[PDB]
Amino acid sequence: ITGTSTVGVGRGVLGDQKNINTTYSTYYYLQDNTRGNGIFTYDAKYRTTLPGSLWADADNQFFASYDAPAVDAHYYAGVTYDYYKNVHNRLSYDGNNAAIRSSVHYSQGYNNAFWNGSQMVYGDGDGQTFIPLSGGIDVVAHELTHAVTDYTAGLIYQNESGAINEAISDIFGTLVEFYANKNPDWEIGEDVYTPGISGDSLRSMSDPAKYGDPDHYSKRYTGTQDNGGVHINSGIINKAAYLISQGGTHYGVSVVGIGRDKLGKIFYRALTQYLTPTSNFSQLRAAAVQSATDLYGSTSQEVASVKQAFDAVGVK
Ligand SMILES: [Ca+2]
Ligand SMILES: [Ca+2]
Ligand SMILES: [Ca+2]
Ligand SMILES: [Ca+2]
Ligand SMILES: [Zn+2]
Repeated sequence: ITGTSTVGVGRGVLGDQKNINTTYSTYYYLQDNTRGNGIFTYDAKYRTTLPGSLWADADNQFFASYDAPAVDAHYYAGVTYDYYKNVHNRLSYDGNNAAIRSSVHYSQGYNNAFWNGSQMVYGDGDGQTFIPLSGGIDVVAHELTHAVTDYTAGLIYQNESGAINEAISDIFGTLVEFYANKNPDWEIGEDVYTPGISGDSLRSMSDPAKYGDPDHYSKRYTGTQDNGGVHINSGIINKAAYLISQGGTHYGVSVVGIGRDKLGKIFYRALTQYLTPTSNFSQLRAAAVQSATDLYGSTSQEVASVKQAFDAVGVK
């Protein structure tokens, strides 16, 4: 909408106060004009028709319980935009400052979040498996990263390419979580998963097997559920990425860690310059090796560590 840029204040899903960029024209809207061609947050009103209504508020204060998922979807989309722009010189998900749109309060008891081809969508959860999913910065960044993938490598959402797609979203979700630097970890979704159980998460990148996901290619899932295991086999790539950054010895194979920033540079380059819609795990290894070679040189520690990490998870 046409209006003037304003700054509201509210509380997120976890009760924390934050400022949000809004737009005033009769109402205050969740429209942040400070980033690209805008970040826009919508109310789906417990229904499934999208996007719903651009979020309107009378007073620019967002402290109601109903407001909290919108506050966080809007704010964490801003953090994710900043990560891609400041760290990777990428302007929004398309590279040309496309408007970023999110809807919250999708459906009833909805234990998921997704990119629908055009926008991000967040359930409120059922209060048992999830609370409103936009409360996780890693979740928001995971969703926006699906849009980045779709505009770049275009990894098909099934089997190995789909598990790479998933892992890319978990990797960058985690790197955005570290960028914001509030309680960062290598776990996925811990802030919004299972409010009645402390210390767990939806997935772990550091130890995928803690939640039954494979940490070695020899343990990959080969069935048809979950689009051929895209949220399962992602553990093999998540573990490789964790090892590249943090190091470790895994199934007897030692990896020298190179840190998060270099992990992000290598995987961003692989995603945007080498991966294709049909890339498999072996082709990801080759893309990551080539990306590290471009950035750091063929004789570099960074190249050697990429090879060690893929060796450790059984991907040649
Ligand atoms: Ca208000
Ligand atoms: Ca965390
Ligand atoms: Ca996390
Ligand atoms: Ca929990
Ligand atoms: Zn995903």
